[PDB]
Amino acid sequence: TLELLKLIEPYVAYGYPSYSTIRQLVYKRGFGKINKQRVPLSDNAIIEANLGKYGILSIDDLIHEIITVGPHFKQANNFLWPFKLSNPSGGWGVPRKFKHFIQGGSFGNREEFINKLVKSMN
Amino acid sequence: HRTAPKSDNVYLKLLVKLYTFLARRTDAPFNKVVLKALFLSKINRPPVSVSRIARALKQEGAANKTVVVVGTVTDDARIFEFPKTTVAALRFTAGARAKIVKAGGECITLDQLAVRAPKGQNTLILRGPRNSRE
Amino acid sequence: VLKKNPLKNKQVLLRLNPYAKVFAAEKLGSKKAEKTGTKPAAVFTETLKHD
Amino acid sequence: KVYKVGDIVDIKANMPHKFYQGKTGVVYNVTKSSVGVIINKMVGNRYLEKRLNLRVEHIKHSKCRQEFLERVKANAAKRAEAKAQGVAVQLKRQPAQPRESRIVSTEGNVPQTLAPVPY
Amino acid sequence: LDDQWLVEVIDPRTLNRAERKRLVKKNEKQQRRNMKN
RNA sequence: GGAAUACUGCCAGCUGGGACUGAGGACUGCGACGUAAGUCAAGGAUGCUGGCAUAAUGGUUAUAUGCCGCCCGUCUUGAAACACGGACCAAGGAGUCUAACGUCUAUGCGAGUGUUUGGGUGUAAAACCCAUACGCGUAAUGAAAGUGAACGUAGGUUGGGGCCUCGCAAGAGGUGCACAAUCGACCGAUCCUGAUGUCUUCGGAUGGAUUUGAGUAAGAGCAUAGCUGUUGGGACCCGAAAG
RNA sequence: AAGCUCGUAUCAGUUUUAUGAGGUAAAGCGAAAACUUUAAAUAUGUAAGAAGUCCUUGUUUGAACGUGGACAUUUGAAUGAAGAGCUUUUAGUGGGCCAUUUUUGGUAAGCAGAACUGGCGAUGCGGGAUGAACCGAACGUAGAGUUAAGGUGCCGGAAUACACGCUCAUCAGACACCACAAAAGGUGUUAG
RNA sequence: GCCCUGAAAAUGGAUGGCGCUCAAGCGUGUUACCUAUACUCUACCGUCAGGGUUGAUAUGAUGCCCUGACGAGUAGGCAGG
Repeated sequence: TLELLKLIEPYVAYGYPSYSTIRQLVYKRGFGKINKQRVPLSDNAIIEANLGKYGILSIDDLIHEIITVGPHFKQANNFLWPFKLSNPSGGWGVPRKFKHFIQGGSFGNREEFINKLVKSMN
Repeated sequence: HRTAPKSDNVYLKLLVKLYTFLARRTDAPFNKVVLKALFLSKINRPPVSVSRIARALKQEGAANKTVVVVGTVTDDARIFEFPKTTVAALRFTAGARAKIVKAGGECITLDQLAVRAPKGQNTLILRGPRNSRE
Repeated sequence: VLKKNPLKNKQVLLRLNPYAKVFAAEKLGSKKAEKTGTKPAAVFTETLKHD
Repeated sequence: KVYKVGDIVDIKANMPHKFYQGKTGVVYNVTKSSVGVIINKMVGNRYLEKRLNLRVEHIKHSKCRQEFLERVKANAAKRAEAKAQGVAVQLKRQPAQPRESRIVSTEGNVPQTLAPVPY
Repeated sequence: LDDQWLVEVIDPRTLNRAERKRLVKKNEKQQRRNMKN
């Protein structure tokens, strides 16, 4: 995966998400994939009747599997539908956006400030 | 993979209605296949002689299996003995029908068949030859 | 018919995660931590302060 | 060392004639005068067969399936042993996982501060 | 052609050589004619 | 020596202001608070009050103001323009019919099929009835003379939809339509093998090695109609230098 | 388009792992760059299990041409997905510019040949005062919100904002560049 | 590093205009703000896909219900009017 990220560095802004942002992202934009139908979580039995095979039978079990990368993480991570975030609600914080985060831009690895950016994009 | 019969046969639409309901509420693959066949054009619905019906009843334990021809059941003056097993089909050319009955059979149609076997138990689905004309 | 956001809507927030009630009941978002008294090492102080 | 029709080969050299020079294709005719090879050449988005004769002075035998051989042995023998004495298998290859914590102790490795002076 | 390593088109190099042999033989036939006449 | 503040982060921390929206339309679910009756911010807005009831709101329209908007169609696709047509209005105005093949679909009957050249009859160019022929199809292959498709349960093999058997299923066995891959069988042509015998050149035996055929190996066609394709007729419409 | 044969444990403009080659050269140590072991990506190449895996004998110990027999799913790397396959079929299509990258040859200077990748055409929208190719950009009808590229004296929505330096031009500059006149002059100024 | 010479004609003239000089110029930093058919959420239309339903006592089965994603378009193609 690190090779994939190196390859698409110019077009993404990745980082290391923390517990709090994982939790809010999943309670707010958390939508599950069920028969290819982007069903919102909004429940427990929803998650349960698809991810019961892996013992994930709440939403905290799901957040747990995602954050403490687990044995069934591929299953959880493909159950979740790609979060569709809003534009950042404080601006991106730079005049021009397509430079590496290191050169005062926004793309590329951002090891720990991804939490701030994402909470704002939420 | 067309999803409606292009014919405006009142009776074909009644049969398609019956078999949509049966295929929707039985879960026995016989219904799925017989329905999918009820949508087939005339060059994909080829005729099954009574000879192939005889040659199929020749098989092992296929003595009392009724045979099911979604197309039509023509005749073959090139045989001289027919078994006495029930045959269900759409259309029965009068020669073949008289032959089946003279030997003693029964040319039930597809809805008498629906009653006699909803899941399709104990039945042979025969499809005629197709790659003749090219 | 309508997706109601947790992290507000306490009713939804407690429908999911039946634990949020004890969270708030013990005030676990503001829990202290005992006073550890491990003064550090001279070598570490050196290699920090010194050039 | 002699050839047979259909073994995945390599190529090499001992100039600017026709530079494939590195491709691994299948031989199709073990002839004395030459060896013919098929190449999968992409024309737009079209993998085509390119037939080309070569002289055997610049051709070596690829061995790219020897790894699969060795690992078939490894995995079959391992799962057989695991059926013999039952523990977890994990009989699949993994990508490099990230390292975990550790204490880097300075008792003799006191740190040394350097800048582009060079010194 | 009897030198390089691959040609990208029964080896065609030998065919090159035999074609040249037919050519020079045609030369020789049209020379034997000229020296007979 | 002991502090506070800053910075960074966390709260399923408290609290206030503003904007837009209110889709759905008996009940059912997940919850929560309460002992329980019940209640609730929990599968989408209700409660209270006011003004007017008609040009007040909304629609149409002329104009004003703010911002936007290069003239249409065609042919070159690049000065992507140039160039060519356009004064204005009404009516007319350009892929049609037919023959022959072919495709896909629908309908009738089905080893058949096709009544309409013609006869009979008639409420009269209609409808209704009909004999005998004839076409196509049910037999191929040969340059031609000609010969002309079962050793077997029309064949084993490998898949194969459906069904049967077992058990709850999974899975297992059984049979396997269509079709395909492969090896065999049969008919015709080709090369040999050459008889029983012969008016002595006619007759053509067994087997094999080849090849090959839209070949057989329990038939699928015939007719009508609709949509389309190609060719030919003036052939989408107007326009040429002529004999 | 239809037919039929799967809903593929199959595929993918992708990564990894393996082994390839071009090894440029940082190795370095050789006998005194002196080798030759070798290395990162530089950029391609084939391969990673169900018919696989084997166990048992007929064959010119080898290689297998024949069997028969075991290991269905920890059944063999990461990631994504259901649109994958094959027979019959049928309409339009054939012209051509710009840029980037790899590369061969060039001279007044342009440039010419390749190969690959975008874009343009069939394509609107925001910005660059205007515009074939420049910068953003997933076009149903509307509401609210937040931003990209570009901006915030006035035209013109948005700081005559804050902070550190520099410059005065007898037609500055706001340039677009990582181009041309461009090599120099100057008792202009600033820092080295 | 800014600055000045570092050549260029001919209707009147263009940093887009006005104008600007501790800038409204040049280099740079931190903020705040403005705005696209882009991104998020909601409502409506349509198409595609996945589920459900031919049972009275009431309908339109070519229907009715629930759920999700998507929507430029020439030559051509298909469908409903």
